[PDB]
Amino acid sequence: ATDKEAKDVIDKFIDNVFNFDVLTKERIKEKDEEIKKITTDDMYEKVVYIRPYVGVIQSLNPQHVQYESFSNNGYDIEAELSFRKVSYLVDKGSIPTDSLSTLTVHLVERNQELLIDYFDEIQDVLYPLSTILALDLNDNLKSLSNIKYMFKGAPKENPFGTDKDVYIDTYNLLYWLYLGEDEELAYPMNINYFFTEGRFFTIFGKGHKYKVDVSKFIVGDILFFGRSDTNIGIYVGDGEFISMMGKFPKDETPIGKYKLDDYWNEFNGRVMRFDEEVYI
Amino acid sequence: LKKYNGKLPKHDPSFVQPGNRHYKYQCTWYAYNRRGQLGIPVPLWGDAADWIGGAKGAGYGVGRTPKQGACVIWQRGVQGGSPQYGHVAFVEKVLDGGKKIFISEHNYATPNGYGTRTIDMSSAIGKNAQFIYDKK
Amino acid sequence: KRQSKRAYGDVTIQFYQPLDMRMYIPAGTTFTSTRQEYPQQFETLVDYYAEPDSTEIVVEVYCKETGVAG
Amino acid sequence: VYKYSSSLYEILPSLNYKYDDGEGTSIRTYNGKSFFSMTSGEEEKPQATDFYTGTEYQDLFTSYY
Amino acid sequence: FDDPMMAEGGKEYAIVIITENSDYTMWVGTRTKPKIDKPNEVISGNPY
Repeated sequence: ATDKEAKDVIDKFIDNVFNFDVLTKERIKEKDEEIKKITTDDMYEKVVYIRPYVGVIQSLNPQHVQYESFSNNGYDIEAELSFRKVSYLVDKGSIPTDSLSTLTVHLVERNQELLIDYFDEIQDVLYPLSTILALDLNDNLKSLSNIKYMFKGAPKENPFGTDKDVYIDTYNLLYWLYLGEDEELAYPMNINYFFTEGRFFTIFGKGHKYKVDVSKFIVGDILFFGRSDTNIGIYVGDGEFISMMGKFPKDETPIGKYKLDDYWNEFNGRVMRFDEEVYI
Repeated sequence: LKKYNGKLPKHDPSFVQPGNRHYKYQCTWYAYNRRGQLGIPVPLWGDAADWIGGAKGAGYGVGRTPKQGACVIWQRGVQGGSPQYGHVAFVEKVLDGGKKIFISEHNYATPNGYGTRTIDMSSAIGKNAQFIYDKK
Repeated sequence: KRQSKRAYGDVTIQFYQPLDMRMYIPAGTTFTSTRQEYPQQFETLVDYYAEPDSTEIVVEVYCKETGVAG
Repeated sequence: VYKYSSSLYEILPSLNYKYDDGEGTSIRTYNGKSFFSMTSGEEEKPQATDFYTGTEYQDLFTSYY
Repeated sequence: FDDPMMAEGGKEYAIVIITENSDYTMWVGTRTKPKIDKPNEVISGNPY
């Protein structure tokens, strides 16, 4: 067919949906009925289930009326139409609204009459402290495979500011993670810092080890390991922790998250927490 | 989830629940789906107002109390929600400790109801709304 | 008429380490508060056995004195 | 408890100390930050390692009051 | 295809998908059960 035989009446679908001029029950009344000749008309209700709420809403408008590709069985047709949006919507005109837009409509031909079959728009859009830093790290943990384990890796390059692989231990990792924000701490942050550099207050002391009081912990709590403070970790919920584990002589294993059940033996009970409001 | 100390896990443009029975583009659909980012699905009602009576039948709690993420329901035909089908939002953060809430996924006359707003619970919009409290 | 009603509740016992044997508390073991403002004592009524390798236990204590001081 | 209780911990008149334990860790100190150490457990391997520059004196937990 | 196969009328051929790997996952239709092996309400059935 000439794709016009759809796009001439997809223009009804435009004016009945992507344009609303000044927007009220009266505009809506015709912009419903003019669809009930051209939807798979049960689908006109499926269009009522997108409607403006007047007093909150005013005209949403189709400017940059772009459209693109088709594919056709012969007489039943799929088409993509990137009909962009402009929108000025009552006091949502003290700041307007905007959209990118993309619509793969589908259509069929029955007794020469048209119907419209995929209702579709994809509206497209261009418009705590310790815990938050821990959640960010959890979310980005799978993308940080460039960071590698070493015993006392103290590189001068920031791991997050470089695509190149780099060997960092847990203390330097913590330092780089906190350095990204307004706080600085003090390098290399060997075990001393937690005592003489004052940023922390202990939650649980060393020498006692209770498995029932683990649930009371919170995400971002620093978890120690080893009998002589050999390694440390960051706590995350669901009974897990984030650390690097591997053979001692510079293992190639990247950073990863392990269950606490197997490592619970070497936990040593020491737990600490950050505080930034009162320091200096 | 209160075990996350009030950090909310990921925001989500693209998730999909098996609780899917009605049009995948309703305000109420974005609501049952994003309530799955909290891992707590509900049996469907198309009308948001039906969720109140449905929550009593399905064995949930109901009232006006804010908690992080949990849905706010506007009943049909009040300041903040249309008369046809009712209206809903998901509550990312509770501000002040009651009087403001930050909301998301919200359709309220929003063509494609992605968006965000701050609601005064001091004024009619937040006083008209209702919270479910979910079961175990 | 109901006479004076005893005061009771629950307390948590905390061990230095997780336990190595099926150790036992007899009924009538005393509990006392070190605070000088509350010198009232408490005692248990039913036994308990702590399970081996456990780390805490909750037991009920009944107050000898009856009134507001419990 | 044997890991921590069993510790013949002694300090000379000089503030460099001598340490022994029921485990295989044993630490001895001399003038300045110089020390001698030995251990067998892989968990305790940092305490007596020589990777890169070696373990610092501050890494040893016996070096604190 | 590098040479376009003429399919004769009537004859059931088969599409035969050689692959090494499960990861890939296609789509198909059975009677009711809309959209892969999960939904059921009014959203599809068998195609072919």
